[PDB]
Amino acid sequence: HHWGYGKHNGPEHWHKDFPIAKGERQSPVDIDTHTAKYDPSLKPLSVSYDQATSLRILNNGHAFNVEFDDSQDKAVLKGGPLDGTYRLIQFHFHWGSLDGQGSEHTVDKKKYAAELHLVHWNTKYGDFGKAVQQPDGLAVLGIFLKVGSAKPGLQKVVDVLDSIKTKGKSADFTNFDPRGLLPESLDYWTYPGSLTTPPLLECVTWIVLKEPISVSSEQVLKFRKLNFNGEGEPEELMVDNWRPAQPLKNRQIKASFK
Ligand SMILES: N#Cc1ccc(N(Cc2ccc(OS(N)(=O)=O)cc2)n2cnnc2)cc1
Ligand SMILES: [Zn+2]
Ligand SMILES: [Zn+2]
Repeated sequence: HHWGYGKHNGPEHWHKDFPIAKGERQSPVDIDTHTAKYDPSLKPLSVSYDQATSLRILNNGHAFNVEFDDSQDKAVLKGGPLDGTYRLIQFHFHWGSLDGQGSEHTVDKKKYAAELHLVHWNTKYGDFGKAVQQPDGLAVLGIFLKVGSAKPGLQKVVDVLDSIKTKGKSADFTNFDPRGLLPESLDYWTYPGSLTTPPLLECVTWIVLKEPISVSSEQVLKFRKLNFNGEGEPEELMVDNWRPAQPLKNRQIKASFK
């Protein structure tokens, strides 16, 4: 009974295998703009992706991930609420069965069509495996996707999905520049959280951008043609792979903007 996003192995059942699911700093959360607090101490985000080296794209049964070479201090994230440098290791999306839902975080209860997660790990811990065991081991940059004009930089990603439809499938995906997935502005909200899928470790400093990126309905539609299952098996479309908003508890969401 491996976890999943189904009615019988989904988010509501996760706590049985991973007790931390009911922890003090679980993600995602709803960002209440009536209560978010502007912190003038927050520094601007520093994103250096010019040396980004993508390797491949894979369907792991939970979503599709684009993996990067994090061997050298190439693509790193710093500044903002972070101390030290964080290396980019991979990115993936979460989306819905319809345009009206799909994002994990919400803003004043508003859901977006999808959410992009760029995962980075703190270099002071040596590797990703050790970083996940620390409260400040990871930094995930969350970007909302709204349906509108097409996003040029996302087309390369969308076109290759046809060849990785089933779980276990992957393809070489070199020379992809993640800079084409970023919005114009880097204003953001931040709070201490967790991974949104099991093991649900509370090792993440969440950085959610205020400005969403626009993608065409044609682009997001291709996300919905992927499958959770492996080739030669009962077909089960990959849709609604998002976790519902969790209790904020005693946490405060800070804003880098007024
Ligand atoms: N300990 C541990 C551990 C850490 C990450 C794992 N991941 C990738 C992943 C990254 C971020 C994430 O969090 S999120 N969604 O970005 O909030 C969810 C999953 N994985 C899944 N299948 N293959 C790899 C698996 C085990
Ligand atoms: Zn108000
Ligand atoms: Zn994610």
